[PDB]
Amino acid sequence: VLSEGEWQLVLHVWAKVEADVAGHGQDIHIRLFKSHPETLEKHDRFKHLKTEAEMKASEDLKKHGVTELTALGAILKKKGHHEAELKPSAQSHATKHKIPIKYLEFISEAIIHVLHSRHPGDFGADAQGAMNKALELFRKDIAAKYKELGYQG
Ligand code: HEM
Repeated sequence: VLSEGEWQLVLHVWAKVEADVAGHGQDIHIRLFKSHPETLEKHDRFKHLKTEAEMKASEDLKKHGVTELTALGAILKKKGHHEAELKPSAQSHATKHKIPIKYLEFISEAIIHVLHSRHPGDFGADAQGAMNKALELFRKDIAAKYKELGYQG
């Protein structure tokens, strides 16, 4: 469980993300695919994008990042009371996309990296620790749902 002050730090920097969801999402994916190229293989269409400029030019990939970050933002804003918001993504990622927990760690690391690169003044040690706690909680609850649905990845 996060403190009220930790949630405020999470939501303060998430308001900064919302000034450019699309660009944050692009940077997160580029970082994710570069640091962990195996994650690109889960995207049938995007895995054929060969350079960083091709990635930024893909409207499909840009729209996908907004879709992902909008769902994450809606989970974060429930400050842990997020079962109704989290369950549908747990379902699709367990039964259709098959995204292992390790890959959710990889993208959490990319989120942390991008937030620090774009928002250092709003992402000091305390802020980073709170965002890390919130993404850990997301992954913990995603993992429990994965199991309930029979997905051990
Ligand atoms: C913060 C973590 C993530 C969130 C919040 C998130 C959320 C979403 C949402 C809302 C969708 C669209 C609806 C759905 O199909 O469920 C989606 C689709 C998808 N996600 Fe995720 N996702 C995350 C991480 C990942 C990761 C790490 C991968 C792969 C490495 C991945 C692969 C996909 C794929 C393949 C789709 C289907 C896209 C399509 O065919 O258009 N997701 N995700």
